[PDB]
Amino acid sequence: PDYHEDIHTYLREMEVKCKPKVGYMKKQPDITNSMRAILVDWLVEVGEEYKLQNETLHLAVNYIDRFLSSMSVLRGKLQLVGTAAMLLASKFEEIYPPEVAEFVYITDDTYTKKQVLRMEHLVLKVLTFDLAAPTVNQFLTQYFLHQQPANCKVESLAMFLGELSLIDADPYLKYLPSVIAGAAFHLALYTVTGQSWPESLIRKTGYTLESLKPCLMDLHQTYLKAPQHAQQSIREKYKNSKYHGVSLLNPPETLNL
Amino acid sequence: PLVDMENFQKVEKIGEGTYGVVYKARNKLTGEVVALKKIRLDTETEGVPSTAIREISLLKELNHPNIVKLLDVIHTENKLYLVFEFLHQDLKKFMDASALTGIPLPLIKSYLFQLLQGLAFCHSHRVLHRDLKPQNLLINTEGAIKLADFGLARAFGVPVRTYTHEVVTLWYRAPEILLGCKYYSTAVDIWSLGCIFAEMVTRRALFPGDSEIDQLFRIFRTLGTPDEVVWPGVTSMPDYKPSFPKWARQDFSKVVPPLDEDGRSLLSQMLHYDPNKRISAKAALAHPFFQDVTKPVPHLRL
Ligand SMILES: NC(=O)c1nn(-c2ccc(S(N)(=O)=O)cc2)c2c1ccc1[nH]ncc12
Repeated sequence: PDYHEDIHTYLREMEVKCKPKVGYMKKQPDITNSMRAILVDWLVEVGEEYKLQNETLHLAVNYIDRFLSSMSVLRGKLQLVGTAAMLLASKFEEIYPPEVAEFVYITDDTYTKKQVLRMEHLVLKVLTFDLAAPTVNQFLTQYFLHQQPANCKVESLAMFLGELSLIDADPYLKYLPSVIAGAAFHLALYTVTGQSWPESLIRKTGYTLESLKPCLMDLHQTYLKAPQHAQQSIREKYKNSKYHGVSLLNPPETLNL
Repeated sequence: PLVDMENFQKVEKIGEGTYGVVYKARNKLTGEVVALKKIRLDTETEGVPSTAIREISLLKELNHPNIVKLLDVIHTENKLYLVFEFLHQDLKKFMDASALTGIPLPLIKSYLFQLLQGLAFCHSHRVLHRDLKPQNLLINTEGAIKLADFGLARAFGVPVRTYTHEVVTLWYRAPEILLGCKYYSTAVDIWSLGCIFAEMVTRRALFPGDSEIDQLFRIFRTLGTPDEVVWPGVTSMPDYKPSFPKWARQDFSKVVPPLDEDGRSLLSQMLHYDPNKRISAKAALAHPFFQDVTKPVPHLRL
C-alpha cells in the first residue's frame, strides 16, 4: 500500500494526543496498579470467551486509562468502567459486537444493563467520542510489513509481548505505543530468529535500538518474570495453537545491547 | 444537552432511514443553518449504535473541504444528535434531475476530482468509507461535493475483516469482495468511485446487479472474466468457481462513449481487477484527465 507512510506519520501524531496522565494512579484515592492489572487480565479472559480481536482489547485499555486520568473511581465501580470500555471498543472494532446483555453477563450480574449503558454514555462524554486511538497493535501491524522473511512465530511473540505491557501501568504507561511496539518487535525478532531491529524500520520510525533500550530493558524484565506474574491470562492465551504456543518459548538471558 | 437542543429550530425533514432522521435546522442564536441527524436510542436498547460510534469518532478526525463537517454532538437521555454543516442535495437526486440533459463533462470532472481529494484524505488518515454511492455524496450550489454518511466507515490501523454478510451496496461493490476476499482495502472505495464516475458519464449505473452472482457476472461481461494473468490469485479466492463463463473485455470506448482517451484511461485504472494494482486516490489526482479541471456550478433544481 502507499498510504503506509502517511498513515504511520498520522498514527505517530495521534498517539501523542490520546496519551493518558502517566501518574494518574497516585492521584486515585481508591484504586491501585494491582487492581488495574486484575481488571485488564479479566478483559483478556472476556476477549477469549467472546472471541474478540486483540485490537478491541488494546482499545479498551486505552479508554480505561484515559478515563481514569480524569475521573476518580472507587473499587466497586472499576469493573463497570472496564466493562463499558470493552463494550465501546467492541462496537468500534468488531464486525458483530456482543450485545449489552452479554457484557452484563460476564460481570456476573454485578451491574445492571442500565448501569452499563449509563457508564457507556459517561465514558463517551469523558473521552469526547474520541475512540479511534492508536494502539501498540496498530504499530506492530505497520512494522510487520518491514519484516523481510515474514515469520508467524515472530509476529505471535511480538503480539504476546505487546499484550503483556497492557497489564502493568508501571512502567508501561510512560512509553508511547510506537515505542512499546518497537521493543516488542525487536525482542520477539531477537528471541525467535536472533535478528535485530531492522534498518528499514529505523528509517521508517526514526527509532534506533539505542532509543528503544529503556523500554526494551523493561519489556525484557517483564518477559523474564512472566511466569511469576500474578496475572496469567495472557500467557495462557498465547500457548494456544493459533499463537504457536510462543508464551512457552524461553526468553533470552541477555539482549546484548 | 437539553439546553443546546433548545437553541435549534427544526425547519423540515430532509431524509430518513434505519439510523433515524436527518432534519434541516437553524441555530436560533447565531442563525447558522445546519443538518441534524437524529438517532433514537430507546429503539433497540443496546446503547449508542455502532454506526454512530464510528461516524462520530472517525468523522471528527477528518477535517477536509470534501468531507461533510461534523459540527457537534448532543447526547440527551433518549436521543443522540449529530450536527453537520448543511448541503442542499445528494448526487443521486442530482443525477435523476439531470437525466434529460446529462451532467456536463466539466462538472463531472470537477466532482470526481473533489471526491478523490476527500477520499485521499480519508485513506491517508486510515479511514475506509466502504459505502460510497450517489446518495452518500453531498453537493451545494457553489459546485462543491463532499463525502458523507460514515456509518459504515472503519479505521484500518489494523486490517478490516470482511463481513460474512457484505455491507457495501451491491451495484458499487468491488469484485474482490464478491469473490470473498478476507480483508477490505482502500481499493474497494476507489472501485465504488469508478462506478460512480461512469454512471455520471453515461446516465446509467455501470453494474446494476440483481444478486451477488449477477453483480459479479455483469462485471465479467464488461471487463472480461479475470484470470491468473490479469489478477494473480483470482482462481484461488473463496467464492471463485472455475465454471465461471469466460467473457472477453468489452471495448472501453463503447462502455463510456462520451469519454476521451484520458477519461477512459483513468476509469480503467479505477476498475482494475487486482486491488493491489487498482489506482489510488492519491495517484488518480495526478492523472492527466484532471489537467484542465475547473469548478463549474450545478443547476440545482431546489
Ligand atoms: N445520512 C446522512 O448522514 C445524511 N443525509 N443527508 C441528506 C442529504 C441529502 C438529502 S436530499 N437533498 O433530500 O436528497 C437528504 C439528507 C445529509 C446527511 C448528513 C449531513 C448533511 N448535510 N446536509 C445534508 C446532509
